[PDB]
Amino acid sequence: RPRFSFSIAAREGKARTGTIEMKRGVIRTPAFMPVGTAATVKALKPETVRATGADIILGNTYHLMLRPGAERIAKLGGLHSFMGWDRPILTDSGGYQVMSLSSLTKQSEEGVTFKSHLDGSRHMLSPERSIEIQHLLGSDIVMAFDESTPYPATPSRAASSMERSMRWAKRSRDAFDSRKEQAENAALFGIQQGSVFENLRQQSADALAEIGFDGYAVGGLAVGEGQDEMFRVLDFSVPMLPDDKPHYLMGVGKPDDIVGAVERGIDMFDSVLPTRSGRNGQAFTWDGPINIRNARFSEDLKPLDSECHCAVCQKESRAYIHHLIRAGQILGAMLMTEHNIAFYQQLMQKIRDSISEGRFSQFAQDFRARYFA
Amino acid sequence: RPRFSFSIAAREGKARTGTIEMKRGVIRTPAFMPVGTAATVKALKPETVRATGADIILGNTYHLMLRPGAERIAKLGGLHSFMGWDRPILTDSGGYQVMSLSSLTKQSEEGVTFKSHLDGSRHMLSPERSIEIQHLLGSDIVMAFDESTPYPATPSRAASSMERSMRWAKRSRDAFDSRKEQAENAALFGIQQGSVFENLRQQSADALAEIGFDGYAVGGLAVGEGQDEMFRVLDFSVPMLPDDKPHYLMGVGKPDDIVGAVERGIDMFDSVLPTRSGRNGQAFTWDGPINIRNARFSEDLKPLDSECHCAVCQKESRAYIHHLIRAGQILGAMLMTEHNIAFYQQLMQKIRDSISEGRFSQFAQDFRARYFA
Ligand SMILES: [Cl-]
Ligand SMILES: [Cl-]
Ligand SMILES: [Cl-]
Ligand SMILES: [Cl-]
Ligand SMILES: [Zn+2]
Ligand SMILES: [Zn+2]
Repeated sequence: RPRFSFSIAAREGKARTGTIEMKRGVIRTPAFMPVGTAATVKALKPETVRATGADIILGNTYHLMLRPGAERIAKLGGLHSFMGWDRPILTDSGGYQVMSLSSLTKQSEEGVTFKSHLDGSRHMLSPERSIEIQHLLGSDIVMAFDESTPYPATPSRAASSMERSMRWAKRSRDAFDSRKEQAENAALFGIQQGSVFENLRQQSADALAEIGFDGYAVGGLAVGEGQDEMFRVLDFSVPMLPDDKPHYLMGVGKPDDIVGAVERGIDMFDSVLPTRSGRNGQAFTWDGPINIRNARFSEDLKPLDSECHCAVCQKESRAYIHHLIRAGQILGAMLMTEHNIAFYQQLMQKIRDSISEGRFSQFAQDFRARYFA
Repeated sequence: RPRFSFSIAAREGKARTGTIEMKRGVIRTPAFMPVGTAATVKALKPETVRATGADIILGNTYHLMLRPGAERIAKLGGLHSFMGWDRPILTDSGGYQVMSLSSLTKQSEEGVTFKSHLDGSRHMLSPERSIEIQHLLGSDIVMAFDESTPYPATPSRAASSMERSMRWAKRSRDAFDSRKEQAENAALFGIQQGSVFENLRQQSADALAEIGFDGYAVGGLAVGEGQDEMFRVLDFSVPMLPDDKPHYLMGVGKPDDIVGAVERGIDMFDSVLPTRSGRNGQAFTWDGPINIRNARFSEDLKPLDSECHCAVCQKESRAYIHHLIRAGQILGAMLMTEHNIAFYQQLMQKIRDSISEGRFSQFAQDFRARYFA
């Protein structure tokens, strides 16, 4: 296989379906990428994650740089060998989780220094160090290091952070290219910033296209703005990105947000929602989410979802899973998580099939009517 | 298959190997029965437990009567259907965990009343109610309800509790026999008591044989007496039991205790040790137990054990499992538990094979030399 080849097989309005071919495997798009390094609640073997239909998983640079450490992972043969997943891995840059999880931070044009939320040890990230860490992990899709823009943001702060992010995108590009092994075997995605401002989104897209990336993420969304606003921003933002490269919506999200984002040209998604939901008792179904802890499920012998093809729905009852989750059993979290991740993959498959067949608009309508009935 | 048929295929000294045929399947003896209802740390699907080699699992009446409740389980089709295990299940009587886990207790000749350690709700167990609950669960091997003897015990208290236990054994026998569906489809085991006193052990064995049971447990051991004393008690106690029925050592235990107990005529074992050990970081190996949390394993790419045939040892490194357990990940507990349960099954298989081949004495010697090297 090639290092990277994105091919669009079919289109419907702004929606696209196709494939990304990489050395470690093919990724079907639109794609959902489950998190493979979720704190505390990692509950599935790699074979199980693959069985749900996932083509690629996401690794968190921030968590991995703290435990077990990036240099250690490299010594042990890289992240694929370490965790036992041989297909593509996308790594985030670490920047977002520094801002959201670390205890103290000092930000500058060079990068950020921070204290671990685990033991208060001191660490550093910069465009160069982030790219280096993602190299040590051996990830297949590397994210450029950017500076987060909180929500809401003033026009001035949105502009400043977008501008810094574009300077950092060039630094990321150069760091990636200067490492032969990484440049020849991995891909690099840039991240569009600009908050809710169309002019800043345009400047960011133009800067990123001038530098040139293998894919383009829409950053700065799913940070509390609400679906209406997120959709409004996607409406103008996605068409600014190169049409012939994948479009990645970071941190999204809920099933309806995914459907609407595909309607607006997005090809790739990640979110902790399905994995985190599991242990907390939330199961996704075609008739909307349910909370399995609710007493109404205590004697319900039906599967979590009536149509779901997953191994959990083939074998396990709502009543048993209700009991396991109530009783604080590890197995309850395992079953909920396997189902939720599988549900998301079945959603993506239905999206892909409907675009290929020219009936995605109808699917989106039918999906919403039932999911929110 | 028959309701119950124990057949001894080979012997070596006091050790025996054979099979128990029951309606739901065959159990190879000597057998280890993993707990299927362990509080909080249940971390394996039934298919995985079966894959380790387990022929039968143990269910805890005390836990199940509190959550989800015995009547509820019966309404949902019985414990096999509820939890998804279609092979034999042995249930304990509930009596031991009442004494060890419940907050307040009132004991009498009729039984025991107690408060749940979960919510202080009031509950009751008696020979009749225990047998009824085990019927509602639908277990295949039902344990008679007895009265626990703490360690150490005075001769008078050991005698009193043994005598009450024998009265309760007759009540258990009669309750079991009076329930047609249970009597025709399940088996009933009696429990020998008498603490460390040979004369009381003899009286207990005689009383149990007069009543007649499908199998005989040696109760009152593994309660803090130490291996030397446990072995001394087994030396005289096991030969008092009917030779042609299975001998079950409740709550044992460590690998060397299991080997020594087989040398003394024991056919069946249960212990939470392998399952509890997992999340706490203890892995059993042929070279003795290790604690995977130890820093020495952080870069160790070898499997937990060099010869273990389990799926964990085929795929996973010590370094990864070390990381998962340190990081508090559910998957770490899953992997440790699968390996430990599989290790125990491989131990039992080696014991069975060695008895069949007349080389169990040699196996026991070789096992100990390596395990304690
Ligand atoms: Cl602001
Ligand atoms: Cl419950
Ligand atoms: Cl006493
Ligand atoms: Cl670690
Ligand atoms: Zn499902
Ligand atoms: Zn193993």
